Amino acid sequence: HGLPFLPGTSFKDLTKTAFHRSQTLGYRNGYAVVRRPTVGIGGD
Amino acid sequence: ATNYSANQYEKPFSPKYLQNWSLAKPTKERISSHEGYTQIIANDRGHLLPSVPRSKASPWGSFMGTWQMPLKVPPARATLTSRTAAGAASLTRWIQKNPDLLKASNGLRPEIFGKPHD
Amino acid sequence: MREIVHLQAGQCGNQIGAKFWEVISDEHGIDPTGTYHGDSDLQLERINVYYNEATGGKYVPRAVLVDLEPGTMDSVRSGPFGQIFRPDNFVFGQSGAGNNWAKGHYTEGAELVDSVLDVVRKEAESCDCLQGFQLTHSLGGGTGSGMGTLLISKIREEYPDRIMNTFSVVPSPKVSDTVVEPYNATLSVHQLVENTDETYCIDNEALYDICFRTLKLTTPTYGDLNHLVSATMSGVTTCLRFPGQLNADLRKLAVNMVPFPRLHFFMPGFAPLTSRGSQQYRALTVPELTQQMFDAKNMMAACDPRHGRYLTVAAVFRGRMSMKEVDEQMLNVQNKNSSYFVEWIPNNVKTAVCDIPPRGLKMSATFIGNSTAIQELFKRISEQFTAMFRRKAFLHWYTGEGMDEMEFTEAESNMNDLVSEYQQYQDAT
Amino acid sequence: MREIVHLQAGQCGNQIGAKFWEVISDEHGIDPTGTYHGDSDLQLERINVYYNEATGGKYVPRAVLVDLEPGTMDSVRSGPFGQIFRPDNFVFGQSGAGNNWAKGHYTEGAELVDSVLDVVRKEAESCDCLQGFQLTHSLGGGTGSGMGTLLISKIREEYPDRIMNTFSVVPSPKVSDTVVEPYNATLSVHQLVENTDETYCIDNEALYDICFRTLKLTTPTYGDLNHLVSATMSGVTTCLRFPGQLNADLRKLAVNMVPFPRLHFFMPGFAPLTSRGSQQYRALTVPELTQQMFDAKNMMAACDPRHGRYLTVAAVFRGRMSMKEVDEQMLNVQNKNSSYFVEWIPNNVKTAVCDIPPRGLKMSATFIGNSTAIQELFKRISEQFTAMFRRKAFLHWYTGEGMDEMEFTEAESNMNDLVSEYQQYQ
Amino acid sequence: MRECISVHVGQAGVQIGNACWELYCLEHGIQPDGQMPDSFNTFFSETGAGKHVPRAVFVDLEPTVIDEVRTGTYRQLFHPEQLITGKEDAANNYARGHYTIGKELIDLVLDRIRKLADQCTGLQGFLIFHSFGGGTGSGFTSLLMERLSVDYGKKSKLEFSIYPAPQVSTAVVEPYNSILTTHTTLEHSDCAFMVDNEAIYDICRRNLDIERPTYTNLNRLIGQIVSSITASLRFDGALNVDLTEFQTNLVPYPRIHFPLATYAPVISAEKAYHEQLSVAEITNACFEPANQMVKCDPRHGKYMACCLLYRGDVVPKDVNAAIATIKTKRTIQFVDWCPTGFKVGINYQPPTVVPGGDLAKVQRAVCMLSNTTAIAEAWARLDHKFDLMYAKRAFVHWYVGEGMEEGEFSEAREDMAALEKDYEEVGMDS
Amino acid sequence: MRECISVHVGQAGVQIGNACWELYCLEHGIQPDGQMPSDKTIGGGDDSFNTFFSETGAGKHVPRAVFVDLEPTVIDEVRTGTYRQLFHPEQLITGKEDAANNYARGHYTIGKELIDLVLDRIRKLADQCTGLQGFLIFHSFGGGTGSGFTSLLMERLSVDYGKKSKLEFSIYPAPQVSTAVVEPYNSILTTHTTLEHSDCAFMVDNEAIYDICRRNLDIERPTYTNLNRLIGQIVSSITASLRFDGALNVDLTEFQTNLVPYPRIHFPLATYAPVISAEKAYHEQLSVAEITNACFEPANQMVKCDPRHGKYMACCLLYRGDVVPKDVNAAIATIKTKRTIQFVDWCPTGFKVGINYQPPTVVPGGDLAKVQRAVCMLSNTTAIAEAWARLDHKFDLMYAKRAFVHWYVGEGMEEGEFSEAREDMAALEKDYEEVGMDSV
Ligand SMILES: Nc1nc2c(ncn2[C@@H]2O[C@H](COP(=O)(O)OP(=O)(O)OP(=O)(O)O)[C@@H](O)[C@H]2O)c(=O)[nH]1
Ligand SMILES: Nc1nc2c(ncn2[C@@H]2O[C@H](COP(=O)(O)OP(=O)(O)OP(=O)(O)O)[C@@H](O)[C@H]2O)c(=O)[nH]1
Ligand SMILES: Nc1nc2c(ncn2[C@@H]2O[C@H](COP(=O)(O)OP(=O)(O)O)[C@@H](O)[C@H]2O)c(=O)[nH]1
Ligand SMILES: Nc1nc2c(ncn2[C@@H]2O[C@H](COP(=O)(O)OP(=O)(O)O)[C@@H](O)[C@H]2O)c(=O)[nH]1
Ligand SMILES: [Mg+2]
Ligand SMILES: [Mg+2]
Repeated sequence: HGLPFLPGTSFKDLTKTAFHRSQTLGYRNGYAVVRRPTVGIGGD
Repeated sequence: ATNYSANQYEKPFSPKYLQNWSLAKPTKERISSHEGYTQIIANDRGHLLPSVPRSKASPWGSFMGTWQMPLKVPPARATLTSRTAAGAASLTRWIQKNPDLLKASNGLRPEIFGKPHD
Repeated sequence: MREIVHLQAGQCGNQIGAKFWEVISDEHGIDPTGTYHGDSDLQLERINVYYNEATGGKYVPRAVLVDLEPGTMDSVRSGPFGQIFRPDNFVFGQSGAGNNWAKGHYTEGAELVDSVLDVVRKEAESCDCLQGFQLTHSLGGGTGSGMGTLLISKIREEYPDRIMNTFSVVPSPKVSDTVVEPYNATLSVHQLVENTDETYCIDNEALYDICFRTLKLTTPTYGDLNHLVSATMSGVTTCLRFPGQLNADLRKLAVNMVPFPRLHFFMPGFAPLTSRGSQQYRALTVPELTQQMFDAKNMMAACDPRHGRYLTVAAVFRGRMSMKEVDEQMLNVQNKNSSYFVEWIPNNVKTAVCDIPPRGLKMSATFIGNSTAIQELFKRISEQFTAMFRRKAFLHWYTGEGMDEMEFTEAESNMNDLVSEYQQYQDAT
Repeated sequence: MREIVHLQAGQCGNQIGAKFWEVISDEHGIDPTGTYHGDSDLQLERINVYYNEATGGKYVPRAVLVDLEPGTMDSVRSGPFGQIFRPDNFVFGQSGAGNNWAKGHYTEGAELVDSVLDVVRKEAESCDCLQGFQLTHSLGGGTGSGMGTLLISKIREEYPDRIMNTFSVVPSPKVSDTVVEPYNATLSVHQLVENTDETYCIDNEALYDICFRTLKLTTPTYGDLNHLVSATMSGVTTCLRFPGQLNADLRKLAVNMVPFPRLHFFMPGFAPLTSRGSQQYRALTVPELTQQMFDAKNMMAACDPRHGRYLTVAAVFRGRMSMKEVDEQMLNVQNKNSSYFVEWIPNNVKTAVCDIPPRGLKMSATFIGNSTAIQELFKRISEQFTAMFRRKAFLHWYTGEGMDEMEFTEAESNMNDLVSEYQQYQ
Repeated sequence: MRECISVHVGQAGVQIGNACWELYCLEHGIQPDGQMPDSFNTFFSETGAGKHVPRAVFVDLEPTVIDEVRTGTYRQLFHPEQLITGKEDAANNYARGHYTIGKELIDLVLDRIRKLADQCTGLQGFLIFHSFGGGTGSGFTSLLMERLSVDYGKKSKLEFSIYPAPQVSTAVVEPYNSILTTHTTLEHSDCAFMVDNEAIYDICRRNLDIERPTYTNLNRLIGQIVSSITASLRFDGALNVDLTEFQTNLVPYPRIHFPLATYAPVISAEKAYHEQLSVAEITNACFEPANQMVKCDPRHGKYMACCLLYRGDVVPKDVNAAIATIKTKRTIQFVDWCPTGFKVGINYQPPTVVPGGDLAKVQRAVCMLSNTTAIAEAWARLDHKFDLMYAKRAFVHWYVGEGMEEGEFSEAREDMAALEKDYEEVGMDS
Repeated sequence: MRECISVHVGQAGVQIGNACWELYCLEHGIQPDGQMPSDKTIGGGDDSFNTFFSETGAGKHVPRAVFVDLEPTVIDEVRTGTYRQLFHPEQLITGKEDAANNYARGHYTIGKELIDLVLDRIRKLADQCTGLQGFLIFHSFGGGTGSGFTSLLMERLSVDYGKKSKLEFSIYPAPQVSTAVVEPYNSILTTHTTLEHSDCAFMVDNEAIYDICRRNLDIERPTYTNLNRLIGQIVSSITASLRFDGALNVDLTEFQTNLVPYPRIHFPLATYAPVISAEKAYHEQLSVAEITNACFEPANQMVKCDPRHGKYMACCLLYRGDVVPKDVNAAIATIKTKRTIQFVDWCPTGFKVGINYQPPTVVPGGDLAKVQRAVCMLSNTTAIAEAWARLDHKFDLMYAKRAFVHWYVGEGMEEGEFSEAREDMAALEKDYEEVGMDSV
């Protein structure tokens, strides 16, 4: 904690087990539909 | 019928953009102009007139069935590059000797792009 | 003092008319029964442009609803604002049109045009200084096109100096909602070109495309496409109703718009239309109205103005703004884009500024463009018309009520000469 | 006033271009939502270079995120900064490229070029005085290299005197992350020769040789390798955004770098990166930023300048340092080690001092160097093209879109000329 | 106002009108004793005793079909003179049903229609239900449509008919009747939607899983097509379609008035669970030849016109997008001279499930009425089997000896031998 | 988007489809009756399943698969099994009488009888996809409907669909063991007539997968259920860059452009490295470079031909789990330095890498271990030129005396198609020769 945003200040979160991805950008009748992100990566 | 072009809005009506992943009917990009009064080419009850030059083609549209489709159907893509001349000649003859497949309504629209190695 | 009489024909005209009168009643604070319930005092000053006053403070509209059967005006009465229309302003018949221009024009519509003319003459001789008439109709049906053009001809033979203004739902290029459209479309364009002063062209593919890529409605309905049409319908007549710093009525728009008498078909657009949840990504200023009025994927017309040349352009603004910004942008777009603007007209854009923005917004703007790239509409209709007409495709239905055979001929020659007239003024030096 | 409109193409561009807006936003005090929560007034004074204004006191980048299939932009949208982008800026098709250049250049990209050039034309004309564009893309791929060259081609014909930068990711010398690399990369350097103002070369092993050897990261993801690309995308463009005792915009580094117009491939670097336990051991002075800009192992380009001659040099500094000491070291490295400097330019080094350091840092330093040791990047792609091409290897995937065979001949030979155009000066 | 007078002729007319009228009572509130426990006016007419009585006329020449109606559940609903019976049937004979037996009963049906036309204010037109194969469905029905024209004029005369099937048939002498009635109604009829019993047998076997169906499983499917044609005169809609709208958009020539019929989302209640039934899924399945209602294949001919009747929870853009996918396929091919093609109609009231029925409870539906050149085999196969027996003068003595000159076999075979060339030349290019 | 239409054909294709679709239901949240356990979020939580599963209005997910057969006894335990409610009933097509190890019965007589019914069903599943990547074909060369009707599936796909990408997995016939006697007539005639019509074609044979289950896993006597479980872990790793979050994404289009250099040569070979047992992962650390070396090992290969006999024309590595993008590089650079692997002269680049974050899934009661990293591989080699030479051997054997040829001549098929589809293959044996020569 308390770190600044520098090239060596990112650490993993090893207690995460689902990395699913969602369909935000997509099509429709013919239209490129881009809808609001309800969930993140993994269903959260 | 003839497809046409919504001039600004042809991209929603592109055929792959309406979830139709196969060969489709092309559209008319440019509409040609004419003037005057149009001659009535056909008399009453829909007969074509005698001296109007009728087309050579069949009246009923050329749908190739299953038991009508030729045996040993040629491929859809055939690029001739990186081939011997005789093998590429056999591929083009395979495409050539089936004029009834390439002319149908549901016919094979092939690809012959490139030149084989001499 | 500058009254405007409304005429709705066909089922398209009736539904568009119901939504438009709902819009005006919202704007002037008239509740669904007829009593004023407004906030300001500007809402009540020039209410007589649309609303006749009855006893007891009720405001009845100046509209005439016409149909050939009452199957649509049952649905108009059963709506929210069906109780404000007068019962006598509904004209109906006993038998339908049947998508037949001949039954709309000669057989069935002739016995009904007398009653409609009686009603509209009664509304027109109650205006202190009438300005003109609006007709909202569809060029695909039989009541809207046939009887509508019969009404336009018999109005413009009797009141020949007033303004005639039509909002026409011309046929769409991809999908046609009637097999026998281009006969009716040709035979109505041939009448509009003689007997209207202004005609705005509306296409449903254009309305669908705006309600999907710009408003981002997942399931739009006709109750939203009519809202778009009404919101650009009541934006060309604001300066008759509200104050401003540069007023412009319909006569002034016609005068600055049409340079030759046969060339009066226009392409509309509406500026501050913005998405559902993308309101926090977009500012609302005058350049952000200009770059969206003039965007070619914003027209309500399904014709690209980049194929041709803007003969004239009009912009009608609503809100409290700056004349330097308004005139700066209407000069700036002309100088930056100079292959889509003709040169024998040196300035092309007419600007009007009204004061009161629509109820909810800070600014608004409306655009009415007159281009020589609207001829693609007529060339496409001409080609489909000759394709069916050379073989007598559906011709017995039309011929069996006394229609001539030369009428299709003279209609297609007239539309083809109008096409050549557009192309001459595109290719002029 | 000096606006820069950003572009990013493909699954390399949308991974470089997502971290770059996470390094600029915190540099200027912008939350994940978009609002400004800063602690000064220099963080808002010159923010219009990159950030459009939105409504309610909220700021939106000028990113045009481009892809040929939107799978690799669903991950970008779901990050910690996915809501800051205007959703109309996302450009995407239905089916991709398959790491094929022609499908990206002629066939599938060309059906998507007219929807991109509506977006940039809506933003290039909403600037008070546009300075120039950018592009982050990879030459190895199919839509980075493929349509990303069609973008530069069809905007150099509409804005032909502005600035066009590219941060390339040209391929790698040991391990190649696509078999068909030398067809794509030869056919795309040939486009970049007559179509860019500047172009920086980035190899991904030179990014690996930092985070293992220097930064001491045991598990460096591409998060910590995109973070090195975006820490030199901001050094080149700082003197625009932050005041200086001596300034340098993008044009001035372009003027003082290219002696001839065919020679615009550079090699970046970034100085004050330090290992884990060695931060308490570090001396904190100015000549230890000149040690690590110029150290011949920390370029981001995998091309050692010991083989070559420095045609010109740049240097951009971040901090409140002294103008005697900055100019002293440029006299120092030029006059000890003077077998690596060309002779017909007597002072090769351009200097510049911004004043506002990166947060948490007391100083910082950035480098750009134009070499004859960068023509060896273009020799190696030639023999792996012309080994692969003389036996007609993968060509039916390319000629089957309708290409010519002599078009491969010139893109070989134009790249053979620039190999021997650079090679006069060594 | 906007009334419709149904006319049902024959056993195949009466037994369809027991499953059409079971639906209309139930779609509104009407009980099977006439009492309701105001959109019913297109089919019902209120008496001063509270009792709704339908606008219909049932005709038969045999008492054993209508005496089931007079004894069954709906015996209080029908007016006692709205059900007409003879004493001797026509016995698969055109001559008996047209001249000798049908003439003693034609002058009493036109008494009943004249009363039912005097109560409707705005009458849209008549509807006919008959069978080509029978004696009274083909002989008497061709005597109604001749006498309807001079007495009523330009009123719309729609008709539904059971066209003969390609392989199965009840009777032997069915090709003499199916030619002799097509020749004599060809100038006196407006539009003739046609189903045949064999293609509905192949839908109830395949779409629903009803092996061994019965006519009551077939009379209910036809009643869901008649209900979706007049669905816009009763329930509120967004694009109305009258009964006048059908002749003008599907009859390009006065000798060519034979469309086909398709009703798309016919599924069982064990498959409505498994699939979504959106607008594009049901539009694409109208044009599919496995779901047609005549055993003729539209891929082997050119389309001429179409008319789509959507019904339920539908939206205008999903109609517009789904049509434009049909216009792109290479298998739906149109004729040279028809560049527009379509007619659309959108209603709001979703379809009504009948107790004891077979179809699932659904939320959208499409009824398509398309006119095709592919029907040219259906007359040319029937022309073989008229010619095959008549070439050696078979069964003719059962036709000459009852009020019929023998020359009506040569002229009714000459005349339809022009109809085969008539279909051929309108699809030929220019 | 990113949809894929699976087409399974034959009893081999059905029994492989039952293995894969149990894996896909567990990999996402789907129960055996279609439903998820209730999504417990606002709106639609996770839409990752759209490549394989559709969704109705009610919350039921129906796969995008078509199961094809000509014998009724194979699909009738799909229709009355545990997963009988997952499949829409019309996706499972059966015949009434089977093809009986005849190519000719399955091509001209019985296959043409049933071709137009299943090309109406793949229209309906291909008009539900907003973006379709390409089909998948699952067959075996040995059987009648696995060779005959499958080869005619590809031919009528090329007419209707053009240059759409039609992948295929296959069970090439084994070198030593064999089910049947007439398999060389089947296997030659279908590689001749799918040759210009197929885009890519991965092969495994059952004898090699026998050598891994007995040896690497500790499961003596593997039934086809244990072989079909491993095939699903290759198809899942090909398609997990389409459903789960990745560092480098690979589509289904980047395999044809990176392993098929020449038009007649579309034959790559699959391999999957850490297939290990739960008694022998208690001892082994599975790093990123420890499982890279074991795709190049001739024991752990999944076909019964050694890559060391030939030259590596290209590679395609699929890394799946908890890996680093730097240790992928740190193993490929090592592999190139050995002289027991030999890349072909005209391929100096070689490789194609793919890195995916979601670790491979544990099936309850399955074979493998819960492993945290994994590698899949599709590599194209000149060492397949020894495989047709053991098929030219057993075609010309029984053809010089013309055994079994009467079972194909009277079954709707002329006899000159025998003596040209082995002459057609005779060029392919020299065509694999000239790409084995170095450019001197
Ligand atoms: N769809 C359907 N067709 C029927 C039904 N009843 C009879 N048919 C058809 O009717 C044909 C036989 O002629 P019918 O209509 O039954 O007899 P008819 O019209 O009374 O003629 P006659 O008995 O001689 O007076 C057969 O071909 C059947 O196809 C029915 O209930 N539903
Ligand atoms: N790898 C693998 N191969 C299988 C499996 N099941 C069957 N086979 C192969 O199946 C082949 C025999 O032909 P099948 O596919 O079973 O039969 P078919 O496709 O229905 O063709 P016909 O029986 O002739 O109608 C043999 O080559 C077996 O190797 C399986 O589950 N896994
Ligand atoms: N914009 C709009 N168009 C409509 C509406 N109702 C019908 N239409 C259009 O009207 C055309 C058919 O003409 P129609 O309304 O039937 O004319 P009518 O016979 O006079 O009623 C079609 O092109 C429809 O798109 C509506 O409410 N809004
Ligand atoms: N720096 C960086 N390089 C990448 C990344 N992903 C791929 N690359 C490189 O880009 C090339 C792959 O091309 P890619 O961008 O995936 O293809 P594209 O999507 O068609 O543009 C290879 O040379 C990779 O080494 C990334 O996230 N960061
Ligand atoms: Mg009877
Ligand atoms: Mg079998």
